[PDB]
Amino acid sequence: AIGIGTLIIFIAMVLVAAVAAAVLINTSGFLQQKAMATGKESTEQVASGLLCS
Amino acid sequence: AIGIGTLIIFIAMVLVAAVAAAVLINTSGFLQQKAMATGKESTEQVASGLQVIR
Repeated sequence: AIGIGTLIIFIAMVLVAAVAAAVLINTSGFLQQKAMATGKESTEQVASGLLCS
Repeated sequence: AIGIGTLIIFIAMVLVAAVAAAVLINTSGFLQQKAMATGKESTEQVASGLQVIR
């Protein structure tokens, strides 16, 4: 009797961990974009300019 | 299930990192004005004066 249930709830544990992992993976992706963008943009700003002759 | 907590603590971690970032942005603002003014003022001081002709 006991065995049956153990299997079923095991399935849920798997799926719930999977769903949580998805958040972390995705979010890391979402941040990767903006992280890079900010650095490149900021550098180009500080480095560039014009000078009156 | 372990996943549940992992989610919840992430929410916290983000929020704390936000607050930490904020103080630097704010402080940089405060310092900006104070610095700029100090330079301007000091410059005008050295540059200016009067001379007795006769």
